Amino acid sequence: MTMHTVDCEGVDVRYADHLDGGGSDFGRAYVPFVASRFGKVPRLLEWCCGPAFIGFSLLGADLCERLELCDVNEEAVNVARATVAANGLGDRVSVFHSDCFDTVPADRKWDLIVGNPPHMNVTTAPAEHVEVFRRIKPELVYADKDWEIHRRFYDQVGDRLTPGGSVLLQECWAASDPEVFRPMITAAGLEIAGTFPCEPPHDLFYFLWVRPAA
Ligand SMILES: Nc1ncnc2c1ncn2[C@@H]1O[C@H](CSCC[C@H](N)C(=O)O)[C@@H](O)[C@H]1O
Repeated sequence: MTMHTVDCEGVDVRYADHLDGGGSDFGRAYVPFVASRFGKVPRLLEWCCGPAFIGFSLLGADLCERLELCDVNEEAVNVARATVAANGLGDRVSVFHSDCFDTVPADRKWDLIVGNPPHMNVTTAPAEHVEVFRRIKPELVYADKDWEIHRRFYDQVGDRLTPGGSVLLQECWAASDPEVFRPMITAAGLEIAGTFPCEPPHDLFYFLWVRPAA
């Protein structure tokens, strides 16, 4: 109910706790990594954006010319727009309410697609895991039962990438590893170009660099 702000690379990002997925903490890993391995990209998209701590920080550090944001939760889309307006970022940001890419403008393609998705397949996750989040966080924040959100995403993302565009997801060692996603990446016509464990103090997390296969 109450709106807070947290500075994400100069952007005052508006959020509510129950929409917070950790992007203002371990999502901070994104700026140094993207700045070393990609430099500034013209068109960046943050999937599963929520309040877009990650996106706004990439924008705020001048790692993208345009930043676009999309999430399935309409409350997330609206809090994200609020942040656009309160930071005067209207000319450089677009927010889309969509389940993965189902209702994202059909023309839209990106050079880099980042994202802090629901991290855990609650079907197979350890009991101790699921219970820690069932009592703390809305199910939309953490739960990808049978990895189905991931599967729709990877199946759709091929046609959403500009020539030479890549995907760079931030995942959780506790709930997955690269091999878990390899079959759905290969099926979709993509490949794992790299796995980069995040450095301390976010080494619970790793980046997955995916891109269309040869
Ligand atoms: N099918 C789907 N399509 C788009 N977004 C989805 C989705 N399923 C879940 N999400 C969103 O994905 C986010 C994962 S939690 C991550 C929140 C935010 N990016 C942060 O770093 O804090 C949630 O906001 C959830 O609403």
